[PDB]
Amino acid sequence: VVILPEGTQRYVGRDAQRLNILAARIIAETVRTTLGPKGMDKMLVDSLGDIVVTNDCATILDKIDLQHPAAKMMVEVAKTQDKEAGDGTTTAVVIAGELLRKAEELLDQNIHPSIITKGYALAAEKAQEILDEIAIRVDPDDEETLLKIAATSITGKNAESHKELLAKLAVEAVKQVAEKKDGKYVVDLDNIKFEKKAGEGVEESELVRGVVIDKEVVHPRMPKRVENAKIALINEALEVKKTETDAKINITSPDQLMSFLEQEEKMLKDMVDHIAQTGANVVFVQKGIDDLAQHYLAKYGIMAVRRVKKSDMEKLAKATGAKIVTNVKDLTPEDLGYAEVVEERKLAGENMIFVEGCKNPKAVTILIRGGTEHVIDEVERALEDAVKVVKDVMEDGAVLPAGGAPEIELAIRLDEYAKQVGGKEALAIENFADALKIIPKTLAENAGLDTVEMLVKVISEHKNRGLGIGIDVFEGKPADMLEKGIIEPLRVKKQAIKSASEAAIMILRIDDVIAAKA
Amino acid sequence: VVILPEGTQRYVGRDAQRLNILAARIIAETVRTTLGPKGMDKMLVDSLGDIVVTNDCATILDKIDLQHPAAKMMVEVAKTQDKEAGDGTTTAVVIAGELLRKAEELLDQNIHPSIITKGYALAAEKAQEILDEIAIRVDPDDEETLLKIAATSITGKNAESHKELLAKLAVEAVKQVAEKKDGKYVVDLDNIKFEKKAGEGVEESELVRGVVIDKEVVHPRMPKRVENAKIALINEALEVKKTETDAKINITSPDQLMSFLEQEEKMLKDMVDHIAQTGANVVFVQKGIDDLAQHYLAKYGIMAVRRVKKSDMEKLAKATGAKIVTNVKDLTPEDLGYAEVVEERKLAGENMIFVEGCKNPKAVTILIRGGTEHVIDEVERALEDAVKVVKDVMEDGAVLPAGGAPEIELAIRLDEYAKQVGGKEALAIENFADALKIIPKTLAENAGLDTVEMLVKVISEHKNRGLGIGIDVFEGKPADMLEKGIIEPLRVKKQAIKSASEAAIMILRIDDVIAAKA
Amino acid sequence: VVILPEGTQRYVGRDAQRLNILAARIIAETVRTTLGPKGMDKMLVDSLGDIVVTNDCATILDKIDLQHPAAKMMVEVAKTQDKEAGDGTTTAVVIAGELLRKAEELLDQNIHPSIITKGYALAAEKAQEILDEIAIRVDPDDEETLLKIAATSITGKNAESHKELLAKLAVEAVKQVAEKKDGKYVVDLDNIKFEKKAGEGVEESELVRGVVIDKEVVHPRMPKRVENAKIALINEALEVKKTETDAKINITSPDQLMSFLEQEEKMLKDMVDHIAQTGANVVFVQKGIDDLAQHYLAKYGIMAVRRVKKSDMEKLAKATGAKIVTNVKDLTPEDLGYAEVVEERKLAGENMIFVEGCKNPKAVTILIRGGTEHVIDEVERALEDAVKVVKDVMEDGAVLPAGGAPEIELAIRLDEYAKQVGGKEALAIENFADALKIIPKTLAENAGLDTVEMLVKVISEHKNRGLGIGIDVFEGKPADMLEKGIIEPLRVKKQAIKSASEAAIMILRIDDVIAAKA
Ligand SMILES: Nc1ncnc2c1ncn2[C@@H]1O[C@H](COP(=O)(O)OP(=O)(O)NP(=O)(O)O)[C@@H](O)[C@H]1O
Ligand SMILES: Nc1ncnc2c1ncn2[C@@H]1O[C@H](COP(=O)(O)OP(=O)(O)NP(=O)(O)O)[C@@H](O)[C@H]1O
Ligand SMILES: Nc1ncnc2c1ncn2[C@@H]1O[C@H](COP(=O)(O)OP(=O)(O)NP(=O)(O)O)[C@@H](O)[C@H]1O
Ligand SMILES: [Mg+2]
Ligand SMILES: [Mg+2]
Ligand SMILES: [Mg+2]
Repeated sequence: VVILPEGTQRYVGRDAQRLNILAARIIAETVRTTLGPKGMDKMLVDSLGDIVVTNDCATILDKIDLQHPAAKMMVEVAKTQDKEAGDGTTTAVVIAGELLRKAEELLDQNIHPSIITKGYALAAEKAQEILDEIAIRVDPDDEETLLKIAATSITGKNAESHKELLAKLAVEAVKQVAEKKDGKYVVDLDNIKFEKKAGEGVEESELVRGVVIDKEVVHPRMPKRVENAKIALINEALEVKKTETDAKINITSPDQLMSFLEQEEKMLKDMVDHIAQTGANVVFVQKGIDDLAQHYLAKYGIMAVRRVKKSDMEKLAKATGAKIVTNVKDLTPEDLGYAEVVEERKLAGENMIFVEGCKNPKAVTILIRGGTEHVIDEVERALEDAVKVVKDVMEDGAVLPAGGAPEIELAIRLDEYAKQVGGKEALAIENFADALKIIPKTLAENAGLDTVEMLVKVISEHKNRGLGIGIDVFEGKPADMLEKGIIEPLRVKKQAIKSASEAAIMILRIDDVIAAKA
Repeated sequence: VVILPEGTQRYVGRDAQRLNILAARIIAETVRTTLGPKGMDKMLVDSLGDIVVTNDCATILDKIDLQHPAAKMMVEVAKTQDKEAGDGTTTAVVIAGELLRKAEELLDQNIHPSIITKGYALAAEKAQEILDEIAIRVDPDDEETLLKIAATSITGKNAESHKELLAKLAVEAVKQVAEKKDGKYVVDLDNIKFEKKAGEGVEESELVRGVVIDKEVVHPRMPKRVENAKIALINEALEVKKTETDAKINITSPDQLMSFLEQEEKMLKDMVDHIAQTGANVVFVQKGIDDLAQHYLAKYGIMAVRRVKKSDMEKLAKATGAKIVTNVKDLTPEDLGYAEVVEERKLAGENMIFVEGCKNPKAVTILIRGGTEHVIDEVERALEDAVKVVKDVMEDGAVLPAGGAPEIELAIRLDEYAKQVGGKEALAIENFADALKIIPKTLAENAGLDTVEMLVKVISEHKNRGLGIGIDVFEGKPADMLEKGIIEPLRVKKQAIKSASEAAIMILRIDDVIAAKA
Repeated sequence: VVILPEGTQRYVGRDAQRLNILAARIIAETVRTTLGPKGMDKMLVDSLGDIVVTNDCATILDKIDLQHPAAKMMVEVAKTQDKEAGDGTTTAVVIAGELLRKAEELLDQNIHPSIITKGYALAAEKAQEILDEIAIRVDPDDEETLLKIAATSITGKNAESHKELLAKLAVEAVKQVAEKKDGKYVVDLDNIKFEKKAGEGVEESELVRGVVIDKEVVHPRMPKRVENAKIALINEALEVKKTETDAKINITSPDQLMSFLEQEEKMLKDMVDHIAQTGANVVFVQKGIDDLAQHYLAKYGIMAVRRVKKSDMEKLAKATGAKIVTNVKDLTPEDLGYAEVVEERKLAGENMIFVEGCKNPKAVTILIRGGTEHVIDEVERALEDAVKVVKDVMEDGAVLPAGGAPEIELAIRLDEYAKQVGGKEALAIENFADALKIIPKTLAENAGLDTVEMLVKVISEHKNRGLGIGIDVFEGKPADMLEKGIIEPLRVKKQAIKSASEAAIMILRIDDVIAAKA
């Protein structure tokens, strides 16, 4: 009896489970090869022919056009991990897939999914308690640890050769814009701008304690450089203003043609004279600037830029100290900001404006250079992560060893926790624990090392030497990650397990898939 | 389990590396035949049937409709190299492709791409140190070296027959518009205009110390030639102005029909009278010029040109010393510029205006002639490179011998550097050094010389006589490029190695290619 | 000008070389994964849905539907290798592919193909002289070495589990049918029959010193088992004979209807009576046997089999000592053969005839058993190889160590030979030598070992300890293959290099490929 439209696909019971799990596993296997120091990159070409080259799991899954529903669900794991902690997007997806693979073994044994799910929930919740406890507490602004955090992040990506420079830029940027409420830091990454310009190489990238704007000085006669600049920030256009209410001039005599023309000329001139009277010698206008206004600005020796993006206006205010004024007439000297140097320079033959040497900038700019556009897009992505993990640590004065040390610590301990729980739930908890080993395993795998042996050695050494013991993919053997300065934010592991877990549990609870005809 | 949409193609591991490297190598092989004094040209015809004949690598790769993603990535190397240094766009692409070719040998040897990549990064960085060290520091404005620089880039092109003249024009143009701030020059290429008219031959090309504009004198009665011109630059249109605010005339008596008409006439006449009264005998207006105004301008014996391009207005300001005035009302004698001669002349039966004999022009024009439009376009491309390299040396102040000399030096030193690094990384540094040899090799190949023997002889002589030893494709033997005066800017090699190596490394880290169905 | 038909595709020079070499390398790369103890198998499915699962390179290349000509040429290397020596089909293909790869490096260096080809031919001729010299002369029938040769051949294939048994069977079979003319053995493999029957396991396979035939006793009343059998072999049908010349009985009286009828009965009965009178109790007839004849054979207590295959008749003759007679009338007791037992037995419910316990059989049978038809076929393939290499050693009393030891010995000596030759030819010889290393290389690769390291260690150990040092893919380290008993026939290496060198040189000579539209 026709219930569903023709074309509808339906999978139930083990079929639905097998399909969903295999799809999540394949997605995970697909990105696991990007994991770690020896992890490699992917080239993604969309339907329009646009090209993306990354190592970033979140970027990869967001780009490829996935069909299977379960595979789509995995994308959400990478996305949420990316928004919360920056790093660990590959880790969260890979663990989620392994979690599902280990669970099907129990499903094949006929253990009820509610049992597997209960076990996984207990293990995930226990894992958070363990992470909070083993986490190494540190000074939120300790520069050395911060640098280590950032450097660890910038490894296994094609800009690692400059990890020292890049890490240094990321840490300075975050600490500079970090807001200390009382004893805890808060960081708004919207205050750190990334400006990219192909040319030169990655080595030439730098941190500008101010703002770099992709704009030109509006008029040729205006100064191209201003030493101790007094910056004015106007968001209203420097043009003849018109009332909000409809209005029209009704002319009844010839002399009015000139009187109204002259009145508009005076209004334009007054605005500029007013700006000049504050002492400002540099002005950023968010809207346009009438030619007449430009001429007067130039006549006054004032450097002006029009059509400045709102977000840039805000960064300019935070960097220079100037206050954005809506109406030119409200502009006062107390509204002016400061910059050691404001100058129009060319990068790759393209004029740009630098606002540098600001006092205590609340907004900052990292100028990225590189031999090619693709290379520069990938450096920005590497910096986006570096900056997030540094932020993680400044807001959570906690870190963990890297190199799979944490997941090993969790596997050992969770396996012990399973024993105190007992029964079928214990089975699930042991599998959850075993699942966490894909990290060390894949780290070794991507490095071409014998995975079975590396595991035996690392777990054994870890049991003997403690928390910091992880895998050194370069030397191909266990090592103390803490001593090696190979660390990551506590938040990366915490969010990774939360997203991986709740998603695995959700997929494991599905025993019916009903898909309409596309 | 259908994960990716049908029609999606994917290549992984060795297959990915193999396909990406082959595509890049083929692009390099395609352009390497244009390299050097004996390099040949390409004829590119697009979908619409437009024809481009050139020796320029950037242009060639820009025009070709490339399909493969890796090939597309090779276009960026050429583009960045072009924006930053002008010359060496072919060199950068050829090195990139060879770098990849040498790397695949290590990949086939099973050496991890992470190691090859690190080795390549070490070599690239070391290469920059070496280049900075062997670079020959020169006088930023030394005419003789600047001339050798220009003449060197011009060789191997369609206009080489006239390299002497063309090198002279390029050098003179840059020197003239060059700005000294503090022992260091800065050059804005936008101040050098290229105007081209088919007719005569390339030999008739010249440098105009002012501006050449493709415009006519607006009114038949105006002077076609003005001696010691007093030039006025106005951007507002010479016409009845209207308020920004909506306005309309409400006529209530017949006398107003004439009074309002006479007021608009008076307004036009006043604008012209005001211009005349400043003493200006030549006026360039960015916008339009009303017929009545043209008439009064003609009555005053004032030559006028309308709808002048903004960039041209700016070049006129810089060359004549005139100040662009927005409103006629603000024009004054102090805004007027000077030109020994302003005249309308016909080139190949087409009217143009020459503003020549300017005092100390800050903007200049190279008038290009040629027996064909295609010839002239290519001569322009040759001049663009020449002006850029001349700029490189004035801004920087370092040159290098040419003829493959810098790359031989590099190969020789990187080989030793390899030895001090040792290990699998040294193997990669060695291959990187070997790759740099495609330059001398292709310089010889394009010349029809025996590549294997030329390389042996050049490398040997270079080890004996030093840095200046490179290949002489005319004499067909090693030679001191420095003695011959065959030099190139330091910036060319530095950028070429940076873009070539970062692109190669990036391509090398790809082990997964996923392309959607177009 | 249209010279070639539309649809025709052509590649010249570098392009032809690149395409041909790439196609041959890919093919080699496809089969190298089957090489050695850790090599795996392929499942081949044709268009008809027929399945072939094997490890045998010759079979793989034969069953796959190759398109590229260069790839098809590689098939011949495997086929010729297989026909002449049995084992080493993968080795030959893999070397040819590697040779072409190393050659392209020289082509890219602009070394003329005739020179590369010259060096390769010299290296290959030298290799044969080296193999003849280092070859270990052994006793043609030394069961000990023969057993090692067979066992070494069988490993690396499913059914290696039973290598001890299978090697034993292969050796006993060859030793038995071998004909010694004078210290020199000659073996005709057609004297060793392979009979396959699914059921039981590979372990139940056995050697029958006689013949097994897929046939039944023609008459139910005949004996199903005969102790000391006196075997008669007749190829003429036991039916009423007709003249070659057309003939027809012209009946003119009623009594002739019975007389001619009774005459044919008598002719038939006489044939049988004659067979019985010789003493024969077992009879194999190549053609048919009329029911009346069957009836009388049964009455006589004689077991008979009709429609016996010609090839089986020859095997029964050589095995039992019987002589095949054309006409029954020519049969004499001296023509009868002997078998300790001749019996019809059911295998997997199917009737078969066993002729076992023959005196000194010159034809023998290896009965293959296994739990699946596919297992059975792959076992037969393993036995075909095992039997061929045993044959190689008995005809050529010479062996070599395995584990890549031979190619390592050649690579070392050929590298020195190169220095003696010098010039560009030395470049090709050195490359030929280096190419031989893929054997040791992929042997290790398929084992998951670190290629670069294994090579360094084996070449080093080989230089210190000598000829027998190869790679022990099990212990994962260099070892003396001679001490380990891991050896191969001299003929394998000899033919491998001959076929691989001549093919490589042929492909390398191609600089123009012209293919018509199908
Ligand atoms: N020097 C190192 N040695 C060993 N392991 C390291 C090192 N640096 C980082 N790691 C580990 O490598 C993993 C990070 O790899 P990575 O490829 O960046 O993926 P991810 O962080 O999981 N996701 P994402 O960065 O968001 O794409 C973590 O498990 C780290 O602890
Ligand atoms: N007289 C000369 N003798 C020998 N080599 C020369 C000479 N003049 C130039 N070269 C070399 O030729 C190369 C420049 O060739 P060219 O065809 O202009 O390509 P490119 O500079 O690499 N790229 P592009 O200029 O951007 O099109 C450089 O490697 C020079 O060192
Ligand atoms: N125990 C062993 N240890 C190491 N190498 C071995 C061992 N046994 C055999 N070999 C080597 O493995 C190779 C044979 O592998 P195999 O997969 O049978 O391919 P092949 O003989 O080249 N061709 P085919 O005709 O398909 O069998 C030879 O180079 C042997 O010397
Ligand atoms: Mg990361
Ligand atoms: Mg050039
Ligand atoms: Mg074999």
